[PDB]
Amino acid sequence: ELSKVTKVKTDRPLPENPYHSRARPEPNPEAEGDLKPAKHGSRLFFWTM
Amino acid sequence: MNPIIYTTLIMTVMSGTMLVMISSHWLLIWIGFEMNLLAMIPVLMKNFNPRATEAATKYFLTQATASMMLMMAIIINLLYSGQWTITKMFNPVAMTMMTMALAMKLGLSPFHFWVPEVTQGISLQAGLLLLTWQKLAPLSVLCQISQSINPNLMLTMAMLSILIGGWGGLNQTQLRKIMAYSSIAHMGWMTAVLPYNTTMTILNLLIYITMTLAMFMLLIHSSATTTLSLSHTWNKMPVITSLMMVTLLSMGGLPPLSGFMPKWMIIQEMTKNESIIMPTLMAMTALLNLYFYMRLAYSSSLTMFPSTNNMKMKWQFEHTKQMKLLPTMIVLSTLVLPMTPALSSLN
Amino acid sequence: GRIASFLKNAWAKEPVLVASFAIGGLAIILPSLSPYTNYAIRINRATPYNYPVPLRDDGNMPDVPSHPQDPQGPSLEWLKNL
Amino acid sequence: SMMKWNRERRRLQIEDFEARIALMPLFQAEKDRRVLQMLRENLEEEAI
Amino acid sequence: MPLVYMNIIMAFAIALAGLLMYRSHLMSSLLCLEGMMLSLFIMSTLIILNTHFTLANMMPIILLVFAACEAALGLSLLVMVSNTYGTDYVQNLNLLQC
Amino acid sequence: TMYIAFILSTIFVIGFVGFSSKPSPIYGGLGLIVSGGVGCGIVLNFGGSFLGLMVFLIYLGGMLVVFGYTTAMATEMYPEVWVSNKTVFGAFVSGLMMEFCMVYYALKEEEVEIIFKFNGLGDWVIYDTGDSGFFSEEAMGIAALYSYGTWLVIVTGWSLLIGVVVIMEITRG
Amino acid sequence: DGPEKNYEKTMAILQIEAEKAELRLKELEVRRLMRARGDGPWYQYPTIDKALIDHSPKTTPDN
Repeated sequence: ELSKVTKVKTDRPLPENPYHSRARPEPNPEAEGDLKPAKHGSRLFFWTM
Repeated sequence: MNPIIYTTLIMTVMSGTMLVMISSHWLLIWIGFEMNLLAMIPVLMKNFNPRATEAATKYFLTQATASMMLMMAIIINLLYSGQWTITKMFNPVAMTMMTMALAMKLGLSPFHFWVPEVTQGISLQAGLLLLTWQKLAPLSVLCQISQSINPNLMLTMAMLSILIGGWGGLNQTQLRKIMAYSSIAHMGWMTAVLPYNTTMTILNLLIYITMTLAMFMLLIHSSATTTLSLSHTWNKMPVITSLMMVTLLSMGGLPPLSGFMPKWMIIQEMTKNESIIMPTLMAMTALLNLYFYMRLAYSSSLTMFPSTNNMKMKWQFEHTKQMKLLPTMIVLSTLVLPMTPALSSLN
Repeated sequence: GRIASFLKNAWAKEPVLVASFAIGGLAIILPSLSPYTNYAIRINRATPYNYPVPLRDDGNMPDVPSHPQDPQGPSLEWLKNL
Repeated sequence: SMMKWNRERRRLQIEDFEARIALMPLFQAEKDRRVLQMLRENLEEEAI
Repeated sequence: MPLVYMNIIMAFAIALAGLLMYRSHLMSSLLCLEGMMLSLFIMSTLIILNTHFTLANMMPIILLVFAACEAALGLSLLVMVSNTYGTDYVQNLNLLQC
Repeated sequence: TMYIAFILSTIFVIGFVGFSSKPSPIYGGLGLIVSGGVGCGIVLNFGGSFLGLMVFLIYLGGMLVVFGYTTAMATEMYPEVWVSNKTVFGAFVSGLMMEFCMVYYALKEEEVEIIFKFNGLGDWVIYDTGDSGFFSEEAMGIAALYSYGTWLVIVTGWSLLIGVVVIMEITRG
Repeated sequence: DGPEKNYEKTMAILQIEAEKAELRLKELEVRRLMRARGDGPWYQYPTIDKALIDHSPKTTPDN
């Protein structure tokens, strides 16, 4: 019975940033539009395709 | 050794390598390396010989030292970072120690000494396994940590590997020792581009694996371990020695054979990184590898050494064993240069 | 039939091994076929090793017990009966 | 017999843990106050 | 780092130096190799305990097991070599060259 | 007794020098038993009771006892101490001197730096103020191996079994 | 065949090859920028996943 998790109705405001964390960095640009064939294929030296 | 036991040991070696290539925890990678060593020693000593025992002891000693240094580096990285993931190492000293250990596992010079001795001691099958499959796990670990790899140290080790491999191969007469020194040189080539582009290392590794598989299988088919014993092959099976000539030329890298692909792409990537002196020296030193390959080709098929009278009896009988992969491996290791744009698949 | 004779022969010649296989075999089959295994799990979870960190009442948690000892919340009566 | 005895032992262990839990907030309060007091004393003597 | 960590790392270095600088008996080299494993055990244990890496307290045990396995391997190789030659001298391992 | 851990670590280094001097196997084995016992003491001082007894029961109890077993059956050596022929004596003394130089540069100079940075403060500082309650952090985490580390258990067990197989295959002649 | 055929073919071949060269240089520059900044899809070395972190109430209040 003393081991049961209990509810507490406190008046103290819930800490907005308890860890005092710094601003997280902006994510890298995610994906893009559709895939299209390579402009000239494998442009590896003499290969044309 | 019972065949079931041998299959279990081979699968254990493979599983160790797979664990090294599958794990995300440093401890598990070290565990995989330890499993590889444990299941590799009996395979090396499948045919009980004093030379085989000496080779096994030397191999165990070297790999054990490497594993000790690797675990020490892992522990130091844990101490300075509290991380177990196989990512950017956060301590330079640990990075250096780990590089030394992994190079010792690969056989890069100046940790090359054990490779020729162990290769000569063990059988051709064990030599094949040691020089092809055992090269996968340390290369995988190096590829994963390539970002943290000190370019100077790795480049020095790779260049020394190429030089020493060529020089050692020039003086050898035993086929296994020639193969081992050539392996050292090829590993130098593989690790040279590791700081720059890992996919090129993967490409060189695959081509090297195919070439070494073909060469070792041809040696096993001809059952020859010395230059003269291979020279006798022309009388019995000329096809095998001619295909050996082709594979040797590919190992030298002479175009338009497959061996040109890895060197070409490696030079491309190194030049893209504004390094011109290093690749030039690399190719100029690979000329020595070409020299000993050409000497072997001379003795094997380009010229005909004297044979023995007993060869007549061997002429009558035909090889019973059939290595299924050998034809495909020969083709893939000789004629694949028109297929470089397939490099993208590796990415 | 043939297996039955083998077991009799094995116990006649190597009784120690036969007992070892039987005890080991039961120690594997019996656990799955036992109802108290579920209880054993519950007892381990029941044991309050760490403090039951209270949660802030938001007004929409009827089940969660906001009191020392009232009907809301888990009960250990099952263990008391055991 | 060992089954019954061990179950009773588990019940007693749960009871003891409940006593610990009941006394824990007081100990936590004392611990935090003591730690902060020592930190403040160290701060003052460090200044000096 | 605390001086204890320095001492343990120095112990690992000393054992490595002894292992790399053989004298006569291969048994002595194996002793140095196992010592290094002990030093790594102590280092990892202290690190895990101090960091309270509860889930990683099993790492030293796994290290210990694998360490003793690779040792069982070393000893087995040593007795094979000794039975062939008569002693465990490192100089006996000379058939393979280069 | 505030620097007991440092004293133990120094004795650990001394024993490592003793067996790393590659003396007669029998004397070396002792150089390792002593160092192993010290290391167990250090681990106990940090609170790793189970791990401390682990090395005592397995490493010192079994691993080093089988090592001694081999040295005893294959005995082809002339007994000599660490302070015997100069090859071992000089190495032992030089190792001790290097350790002592490190110690002096560590205590007299607080921020000693050879390859890593070291602080001369007593190791007691690094200890963390915390309570585990009715817990044995070491024991609980290690027991979690059977619950959390199922994969580790599988791999380690397979390695052990294949190790038995390998040992037999190697020592079948 | 007529000379104009070869003329047009040469024009087409020149355009294709020049565009290839432009793309190759462009690729080299893009690769250098991505590998020096890590702001593109390439050279995104892995980092620890935040999903592994457990935010459940611990034993000690000050985490």
